[PDB]
Order: sequence, then C-alpha cells, then structure tokens
Amino acid sequence: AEYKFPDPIPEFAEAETKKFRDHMAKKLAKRDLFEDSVDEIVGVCTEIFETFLRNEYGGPGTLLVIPFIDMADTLNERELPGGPQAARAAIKWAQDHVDKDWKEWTGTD
Amino acid sequence: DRFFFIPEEVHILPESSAIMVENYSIIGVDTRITLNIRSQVGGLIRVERKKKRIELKIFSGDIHFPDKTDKI
Repeated sequence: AEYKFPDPIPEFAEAETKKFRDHMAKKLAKRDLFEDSVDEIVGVCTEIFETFLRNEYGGPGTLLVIPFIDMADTLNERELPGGPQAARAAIKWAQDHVDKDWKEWTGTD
Repeated sequence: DRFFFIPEEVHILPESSAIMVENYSIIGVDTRITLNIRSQVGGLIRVERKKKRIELKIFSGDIHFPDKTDKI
C-alpha cells in the first residue's frame, strides 16, 4: 500500500505564502543585483511557491525542489537578473520554515 | 597526512520504541526523538527498521536539489 500524504491545506498555504513573500522582499532588496526588478521577481517568486503549497505540499517529506528549479528557469526565461540567487534564497527559507510551520499548524510531531 | 571525521548522530532503538520523528524529516537541535531521547544535532532524519531493532540516523549538512544538466 503506497503511503497517502495528507492533502494540502489552502489556509496554511495562504499563511506561509505571505511569510515567504515578506522574507523575499526584505532579502532581495538588500542585494544590488536585482536593482529595479525586486518587485517583479518577488511577485514571480510568490506565485510559483503559492501554487506548489496549494496543490502538492502535504507536510514533511513533500517539500520538493522542482518549484525552486522552476524559480530559476522562469526568471531566466523572462530575462530577469538574479535568477539562481533568488531561487537559492527561496529554497533556503523553505528548508528552515516550511516543514516546521506545518507541524505547528497541524500539531503533528 | 590527513584524516577525516564526518559527524553523524545514530540511535539504535528497540523495535517497540515509539518514534516521534518521520522518515526524511528535517529536525532542529533539541528535537525529541523518543520519550526520553532528544536530538543533539540537527539535520535529516533517516529511520531504518530491522528485524528486532530500529536504526535512526541524523545527518548534518546542506540539502541541495539536482538540475536538469546536473551530471551528479
């Protein structure tokens, strides 16, 4: 019997997405590499991360690297600066907060 | 002329022990592993269940994700 992961929680996704967007705005503004495209990059960052949490994330063990791979590609496809750097910042925040916050939200150890 | 020491935290536990950490989960420092055991270091959690014992390992380090061109 293949294990069935818990279904994504839209309410948790909305809360995490706001925290993710605020961190990205503060982090990416401190770097001169992004210049005037900070808002556009963060907006693209927010959209992909929110979609992954709404549809695929089901707790610990489901934090995939594919949305972060899509982060570097989408910025590069749009000719936006700091593609890999923005994806690296996003994946670092997710590794430190997403799994822990899901446990607090659901009360699971 | 050089010797190496990778740090890994390993817990050998009886099969009947109650494990409060999921496989492939990321835990921080002082994360409770069993009712009387707390993690000393943080990292990835790997749970291997054997015939009569449960082997739990905590791997420190940075988690990286492969690229399409990543020839690892």
